[PDB]
Amino acid sequence: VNPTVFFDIAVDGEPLGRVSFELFADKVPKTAENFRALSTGEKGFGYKGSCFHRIIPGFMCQGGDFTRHNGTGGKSIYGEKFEDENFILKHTGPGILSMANAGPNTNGSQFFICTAKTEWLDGKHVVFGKVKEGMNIVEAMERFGSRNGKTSKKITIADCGQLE
Amino acid sequence: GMTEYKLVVVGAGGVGKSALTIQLIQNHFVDEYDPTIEDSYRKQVVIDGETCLLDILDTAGQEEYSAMRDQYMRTGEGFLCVFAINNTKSFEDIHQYREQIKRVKDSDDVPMVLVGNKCDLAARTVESRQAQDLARSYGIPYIETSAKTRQGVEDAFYTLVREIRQH
Ligand SMILES: CCn1c(-c2cc(N3CCN(C4CC4)CC3)cnc2[C@H](C)OC)c2c3cc(ccc31)-c1csc(n1)C[C@H](NC(=O)[C@H]1[C@@H]3COC[C@@H]31)C(=O)N1CCC[C@H](N1)C(=O)OCC(C)(C)C2
Ligand SMILES: Nc1nc2c(ncn2[C@@H]2O[C@H](COP(=O)(O)OP(=O)(O)NP(=O)(O)O)[C@@H](O)[C@H]2O)c(=O)[nH]1
Ligand SMILES: [Mg+2]
Repeated sequence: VNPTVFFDIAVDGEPLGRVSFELFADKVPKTAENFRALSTGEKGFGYKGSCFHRIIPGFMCQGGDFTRHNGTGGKSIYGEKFEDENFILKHTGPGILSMANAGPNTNGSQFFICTAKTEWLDGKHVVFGKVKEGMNIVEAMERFGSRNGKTSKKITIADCGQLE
Repeated sequence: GMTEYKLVVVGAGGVGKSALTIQLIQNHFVDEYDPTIEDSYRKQVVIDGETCLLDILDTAGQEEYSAMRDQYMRTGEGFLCVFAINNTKSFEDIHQYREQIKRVKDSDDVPMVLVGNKCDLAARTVESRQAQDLARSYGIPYIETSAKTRQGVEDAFYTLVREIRQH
């Protein structure tokens, strides 16, 4: 049974809503487990309180830098970065959850949620989950993005964790 | 009103385009790696006795999106073509940038400066002579810079303005 995690999203501190994700532990267990543990915070660090620093309408919402809160940071539960587990899954459309990176084998904690098909990222970013409920929250987050990704309001993961 | 110059900083990923620009604008060396999507900056400066306004476009060094560069090459007036002196591939990538600029602007005579960045670093793999020869073959200036120490940073941007003024 693939795990499910949730983010409660806030905009300038006010509740927006909950997005939940299925994590494809059956295909990318190491990558799924990293995101799961970062969502519960059980290693003593993780996504709670961090922001979506880059939102580009028509493409994706990107977040996960909980160490520097500036888009350059984040870390995995395995060390600062870990290798690309596999590229079996593709960026097939809205709702795909995939790892951000700085080149080959540089997965940390940053991730992105597609709001469109982004096929040119296949084979370069590890897809490891998908939005289960609350895709319209991700669509609503796009309202605060821009062409270069700078956000017009502070979009935060006010709470996060794992669902039964 | 002061004249505005539309400068565009191009070159392979990681060569220090953003570090150079932020050093010029903000007097700060960015140590972290924040790969750029696209950013714009403004700064007024005095060059050869005349105040002017630099509009600087800091571009992405992402090879995947090479076709998306046409739009900003059309609007830019002058180009810093940046490589890093410890990255031979970034130096080899210069030809493709210059050719794209020439093609997009349909001109063999586009204001442009060749910039060899990271000159503070010891393990150089591109000798100054190689880059000087390349710049000579293009008919453009070559300036070595360090966004870390500020060496040549003002010189690179101001020289590009001079190239525009003399075009
Ligand atoms: C050329 C402009 N331009 C575009 C783009 C492109 C396109 N077309 C149109 C044509 N289409 C063809 C029909 C198919 C292709 C795309 C249109 N309009 C645009 C934008 C809006 O014009 C401003 C992009 C894009 C992306 C980058 C740089 C420039 C870009 C870029 C820089 S860094 C990176 N990409 C990877 C990044 N790395 C880090 O953040 C590292 C930080 C440090 O270490 C951890 C952390 C990362 O993992 N992701 C996670 C994945 C999505 C990705 N960011 C991102 O933001 O993509 C943005 C975008 C818009 C999807 C692509
Ligand atoms: N030692 C040294 N490091 C530099 C210099 N310029 C940039 N760097 C470092 O090199 C890395 C990449 O710099 P950055 O300015 O982001 O390069 P970029 O060309 O803008 N990258 P991108 O194309 O992805 O936007 C950073 O770690 C930065 O600190 C320099 O002159 N000297
Ligand atoms: Mg940059």
